[PDB]
Amino acid sequence: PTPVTSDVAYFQTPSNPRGRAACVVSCDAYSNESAERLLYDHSIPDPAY
Amino acid sequence: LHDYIKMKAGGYAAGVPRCENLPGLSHGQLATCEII
Amino acid sequence: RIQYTYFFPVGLHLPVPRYSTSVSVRGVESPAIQSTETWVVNKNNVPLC
Amino acid sequence: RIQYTYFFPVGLHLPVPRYSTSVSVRGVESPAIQSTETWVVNKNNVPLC
Amino acid sequence: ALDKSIVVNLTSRLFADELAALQSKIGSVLPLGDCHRLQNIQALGLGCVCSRETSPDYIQIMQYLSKCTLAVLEEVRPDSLRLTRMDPSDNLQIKNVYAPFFQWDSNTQLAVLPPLFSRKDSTIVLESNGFDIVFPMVVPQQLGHAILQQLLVYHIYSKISAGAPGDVNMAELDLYTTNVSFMGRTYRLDVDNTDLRVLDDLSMYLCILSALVPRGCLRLLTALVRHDRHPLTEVFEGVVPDEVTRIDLDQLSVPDDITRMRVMFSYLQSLSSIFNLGPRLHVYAYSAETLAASCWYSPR
Amino acid sequence: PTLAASHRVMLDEYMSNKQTHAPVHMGQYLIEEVAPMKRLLKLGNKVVY
Amino acid sequence: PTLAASHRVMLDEYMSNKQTHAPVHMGQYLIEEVAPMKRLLKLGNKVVY
Amino acid sequence: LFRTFHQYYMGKNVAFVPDVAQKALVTTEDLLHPTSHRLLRLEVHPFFD
Amino acid sequence: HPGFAMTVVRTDEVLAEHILYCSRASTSMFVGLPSVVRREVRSDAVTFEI
Repeated sequence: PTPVTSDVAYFQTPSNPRGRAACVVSCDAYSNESAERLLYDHSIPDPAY
Repeated sequence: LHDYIKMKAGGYAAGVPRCENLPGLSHGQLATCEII
Repeated sequence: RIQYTYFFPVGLHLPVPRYSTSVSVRGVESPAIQSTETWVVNKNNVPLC
Repeated sequence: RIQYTYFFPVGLHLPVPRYSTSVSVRGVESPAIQSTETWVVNKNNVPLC
Repeated sequence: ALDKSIVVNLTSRLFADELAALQSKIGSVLPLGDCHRLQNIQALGLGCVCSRETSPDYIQIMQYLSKCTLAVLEEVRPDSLRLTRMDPSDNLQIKNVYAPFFQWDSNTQLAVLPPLFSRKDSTIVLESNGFDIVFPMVVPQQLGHAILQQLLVYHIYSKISAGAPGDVNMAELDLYTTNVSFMGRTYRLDVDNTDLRVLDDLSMYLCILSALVPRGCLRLLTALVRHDRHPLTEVFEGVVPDEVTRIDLDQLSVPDDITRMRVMFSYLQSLSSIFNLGPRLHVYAYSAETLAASCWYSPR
Repeated sequence: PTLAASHRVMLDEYMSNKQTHAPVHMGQYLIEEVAPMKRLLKLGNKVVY
Repeated sequence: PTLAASHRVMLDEYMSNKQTHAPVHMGQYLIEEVAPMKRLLKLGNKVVY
Repeated sequence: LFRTFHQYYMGKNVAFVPDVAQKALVTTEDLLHPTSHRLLRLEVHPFFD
Repeated sequence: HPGFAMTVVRTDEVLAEHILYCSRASTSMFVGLPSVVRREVRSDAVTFEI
């Protein structure tokens, strides 16, 4: 269950049902605390957007 | 008042610059944009 | 064999300054209607609600 | 490694005799609107406000 | 064409647990009271001075440090060690294994200090011979003069608490003293809740100075009054405290101020002799991920 | 993502003309599929590859 | 300069038909990119060189 | 009801603001901006508050 | 809308692959003889310089 005003321009493009992107190859090796910062933070806008 | 605006708006590592507030990109090297 | 995962919305709403691009449709355009369904085309090229 | 610059506006206005060279847009017509954004297609082809 | 190689033979073979603790380092610094090539184990540590049965002290190490000859490990065979002699203005390679781990920097200056820290962190106890080997504490000089600095403060206020504990708050003590802020970096040492006693004799000295020393300047001020008396020393009435200038030499008799003014200068030299440094080696180049250094020895 | 349209209209406008297609109307929308496989859509006998 | 469109519309009219492009409306406009490199814009699967 | 009233409004400090009042003025996109965690941690699923 | 419109600049990188043409015999080459210097002699390692 998606908000009513999530705009459609996300949907034509290959992306995620998550609100964020989730590519982990971006992060370093073995940095678990740094790789969680991609998935769950809300100060950092997405590696997508 | 300066403690208000920075809240409402917003180092090195091994000889290569590296910002702490991004643990990863996806769309290549994140460019900059400017104001006139 | 190769799998995939496909991605899909339903039942959204767009912001206030609405717009058109179509030359030929005379149906929907009254702004009181609200869609609650979609349409997908199958393996057999058959539409499904 | 060649670099460039890319010149880019946002948030403009046009003079009194406004017009519309247009194939078809039913949407934004009135002079009451004032657009306050732009859109760029990404390197990876996603329009960002 | 000179040669140097210091082999230390042994009586008993090493255990399989001890040798792995001695492969933990392969290059370090040992004081070594020798010039021969064959040597028994009773000299390569600091147990000749700092051992279990007698209480440990801090002058007699620092006396023995500048007196002695430093040496570098090369190899630990099971039968015997193999040290390398340190020539004055030599050039060789050094790793660290020191506790706690003070991170280096290239182009710095090093002093050689005794371990006043935890005994498990300090030494490697041999049970093959029942004889300790103790390593010196290799710290850069600014850190070494600062790690001594607040611990020496820390030991003095301990004795106030045993006499009258209503004068020093330990939260005020464990915040300003066990913290080292150099190279923009923080460190934290061992508080030692076992009972310390290495740095007690400085606190035996420097506090016995602090009644003798400001008593001492009033006699020296009225000593050689001339018009040859040096013009810079007129200025230092402004530095001497107001209370110091109200002391007579009346009550302390003339046969007693002899016994002051010899004992006055005697501590003021022997404390200079240890604050002025020990034998040293400067390190010019260094890498962090290997921990290997590049040294040149500077005697004293 | 796959084909979708929040009314039967825009599926018919999808298979009508691929070039002068309109992706967004005032009420509804569309997503052209982006996939590593294509197909032959087969409403009636019009074929949009 | 590169692409800009003060409403969402004129990106669609840019990629629907390039020859009968609509460059200016009453309140909105577009800038066609002029650069020594030329890409393939790929909203959906419509391709503008 | 006098004594329910005087004892609340007599000498009041900076008046507090709850979460629900804070969400119900902020506009449709302004929530989805990374200036704010403390309106997004308490948004979990739209049935519960 | 605040009181002003505004212009934006950017940059970009392109990892291009370049073609370098050079005509025949437009540079004369003077090539000396290699010499040996030594530096940083430790007791465990010796480094040279060419």
